[PDB]
Amino acid sequence: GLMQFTLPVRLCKEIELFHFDIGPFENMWPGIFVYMVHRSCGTSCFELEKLCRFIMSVKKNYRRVPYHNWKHAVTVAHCMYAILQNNHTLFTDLERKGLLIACLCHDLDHRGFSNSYLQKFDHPLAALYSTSTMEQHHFSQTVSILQLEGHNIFSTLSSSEYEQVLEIIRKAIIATDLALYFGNRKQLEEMYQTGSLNLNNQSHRDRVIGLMMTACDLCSVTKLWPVTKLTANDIYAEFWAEGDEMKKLGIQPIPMMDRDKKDEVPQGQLGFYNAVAIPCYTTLTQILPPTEPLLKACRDNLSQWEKVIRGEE
Ligand SMILES: CN(C)C(=O)c1ccncc1NC(=O)c1nc(C2CC2)ccc1Nc1cncnc1
Ligand SMILES: [Cl-]
Ligand SMILES: [Mg+2]
Ligand SMILES: [Zn+2]
Repeated sequence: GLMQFTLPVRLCKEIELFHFDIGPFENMWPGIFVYMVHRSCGTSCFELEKLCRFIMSVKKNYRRVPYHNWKHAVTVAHCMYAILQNNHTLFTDLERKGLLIACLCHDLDHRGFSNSYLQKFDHPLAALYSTSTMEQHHFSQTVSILQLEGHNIFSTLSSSEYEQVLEIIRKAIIATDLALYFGNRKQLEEMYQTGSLNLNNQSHRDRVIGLMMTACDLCSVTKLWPVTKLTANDIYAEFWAEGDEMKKLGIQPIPMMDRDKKDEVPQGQLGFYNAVAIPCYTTLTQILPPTEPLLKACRDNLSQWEKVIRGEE
């Protein structure tokens, strides 16, 4: 009950910032996440004995892949924690509890392959779920872990607060299907420029929470350049692996994934930053002004990639 988590000074300070890196020590990530829940939500809203057991069962079910791993989960959780603590009044007791859990579980059991590769390989999960394949798998794995004995961190919610919270987590996890992000932002832009955006419209929150999730999931691009550049390797190791696996099915992969077309990365980083990231954080700032630091940092990194092209690094 009275068992606060504290962090080393530098961590206690830097964690509150959007561009925080959770560091190379696996064994502190669970404390960091508990710390975030206790500050973001209250010291009460999860039984520690149950949270810690959930966290470790969650960690246990992330695989040792270069990018879509346990560190990515906690990175994305952290970025969501930065948004919640800078938009304190806007979000319900439950929205805070479910979103942080949503972020931690958003990529459960990821194998390091796109929805595309599941379809062209004809993986069972592509048969069981026609769209948002991995994302429906991830939400599925979340419910499995919640139904293990001694793992129901939501135990004390009512029947209806429970279905309210499992439904926040489900749409939140689905929204990390970047194929849905594009429509979701277009509609949110159209509703902010026309002035129809209304955070009391449930279907409107849904979309906003949807985009926060895109923003949190993409937040490796909102870090300091040395973090961003070193993450870019990890995401490209999965990309080139999947390219290798496309070639094995006798399909030439998009160039993003062809490890012969390594020369073309910086241009593809530009393309990504212009098509996805700058828009996401632009629209997210419009809707949630205090999240501007994410846009600012995103822009800085786009600039850093323009210098790579221009042979200045
Ligand atoms: C949709 N579209 C155009 C592209 O997907 C894209 C295209 C050309 N090149 C790269 C692309 N995507 C990425 O680079 C990227 N993608 C994801 C999510 C799986 C989609 C997350 C992060 C990314 N970058 C990054 C860099 N550094 C740190 N973290 C992440
Ligand atoms: Cl606070
Ligand atoms: Mg994912
Ligand atoms: Zn992710």
